[PDB]
Amino acid sequence: TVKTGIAIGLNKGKKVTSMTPAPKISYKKGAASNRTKFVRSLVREIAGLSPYERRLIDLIRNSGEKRARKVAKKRLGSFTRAKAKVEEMNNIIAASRRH
Amino acid sequence: MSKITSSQVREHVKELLKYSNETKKRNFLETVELQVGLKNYDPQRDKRFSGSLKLPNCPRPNMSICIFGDAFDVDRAKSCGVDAMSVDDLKKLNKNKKLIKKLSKKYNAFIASEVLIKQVPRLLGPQLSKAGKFPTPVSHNDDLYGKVTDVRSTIKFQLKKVLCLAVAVGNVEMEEDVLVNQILMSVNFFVSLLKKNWQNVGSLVVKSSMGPAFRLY
Amino acid sequence: GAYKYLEELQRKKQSDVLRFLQRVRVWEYRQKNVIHRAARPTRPDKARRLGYKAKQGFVIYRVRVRRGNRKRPVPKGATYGKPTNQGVNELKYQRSLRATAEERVGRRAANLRVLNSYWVNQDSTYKYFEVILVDPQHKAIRRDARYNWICDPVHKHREARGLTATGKKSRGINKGHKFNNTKAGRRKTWKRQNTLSLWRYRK
Amino acid sequence: ATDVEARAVQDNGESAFRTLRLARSEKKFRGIREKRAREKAEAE
Repeated sequence: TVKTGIAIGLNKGKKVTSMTPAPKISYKKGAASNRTKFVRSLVREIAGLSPYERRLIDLIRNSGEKRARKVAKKRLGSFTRAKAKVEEMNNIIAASRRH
Repeated sequence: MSKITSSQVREHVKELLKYSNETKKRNFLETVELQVGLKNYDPQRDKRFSGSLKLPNCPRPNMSICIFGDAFDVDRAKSCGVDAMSVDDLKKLNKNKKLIKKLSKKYNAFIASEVLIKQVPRLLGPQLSKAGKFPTPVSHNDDLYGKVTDVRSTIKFQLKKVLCLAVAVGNVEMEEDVLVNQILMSVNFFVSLLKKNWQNVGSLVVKSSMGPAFRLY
Repeated sequence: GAYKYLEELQRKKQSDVLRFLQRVRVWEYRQKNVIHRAARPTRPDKARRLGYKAKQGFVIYRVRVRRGNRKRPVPKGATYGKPTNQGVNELKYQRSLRATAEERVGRRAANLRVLNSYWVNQDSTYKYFEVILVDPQHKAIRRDARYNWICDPVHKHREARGLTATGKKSRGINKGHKFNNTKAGRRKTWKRQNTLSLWRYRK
Repeated sequence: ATDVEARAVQDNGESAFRTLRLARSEKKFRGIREKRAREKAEAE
């Protein structure tokens, strides 16, 4: 940051000599991990795609990433996860039924 | 044989796979030194501005010899002889017109560019014709010959929307090689128009002449 | 460990393998009695993270509860008052099915203490739960510094006072602006905010 | 403590007032002027 030192405007506020604290591990609560990558990958190829996930990749190959999202968005909760879900599908498609 | 060494599914990082670097030194089977080359799938559009064109200067050469013919006028001809094979006047266009084309590429002056225009029908097809776009005309002609001989490399987007250039020889060392791909990607990645959509670097691949290819992230 | 694979597997309920399983298992329960003792967790990873342990004193119970809305009892739908109160049929029930499930097993095993419960299956008629319980008189539990808390009398019929994890949910017990109404407890917070407080020296 | 009872007066002349007015302002048109930078960078 660095604050202007006045009480309006862009970096509004008091100039204090700053510190920057040690990072909290909760804050790394989402993070991957080698153990989880492995098990999720394994489980995936064990248990294989689910109905909506099949309708999803054919929708891609046959209609584009935009019809895919629009539907994935209804199927899942939201637009954002729909994005993530299509991307994942893409990466199934590519990594597999290609190279 | 060559196929087994590569992994199609794996996407390696620049050092791990040769790309330009170590593993493909094994891949390139041929008796002669092969060039290693770089290939992109670029999301880019039909629009002219959205095309990707500029010239990167490889830190370490292509290590191929390129014979220039360069046509210039005045103190610029004199300047030419310093770092150039075959100094040419405005008169010389008639000789190249008749038949002689013993030169890899051509570089010209702004002054020259009127005279140049006659040359273009013969030149344009091989894409030898000088253009600001592939920096072949500049009045700082002396510096620029130095760059092309050092091994400044040319980049042209296709209509196909793949972008391509040769980065080095396979034989050159791994460390050397990595520097060149890096400059080239860095140069690509900047040239990229704002007007282009999501992920400018769609795919990245390098290959040798003969061999299979491995993809880079 | 195998528990981490179990965990991830169970998150693929629509996968070919889990619905084979889901389908066979769900017919099996619907045959058995509405409340029946379970021999062992059918989800030993789920049980174990909700506090289950494989020792004497820990009991698993399986239970079925009917799905759907709460029909408002009332003779012939007659409501006898204002029209805002005339509904009988879109009326929903403030507790969850899991809570009914806990409560009915809890009364079936008055001597046990409900510890927790997890969902295991449904069809269109029932939701099925496995309920994890503890014997607070088994010495294995009465010793044990990690569990003996359950042995105390404030923990009688936790399931019945909305103090199991489901109870705390529906009671709306969370920190936040989203929980103002129901949080220090609803009825209690109303009472506070509707008490007239007069000092000796009137303020 | 944050300062001292008395101390030299230094006036470089810049209104304080007007410093605020202008500071208020830069923040106001900040996004707008960034949209003119986007729309003018685009210029073919």
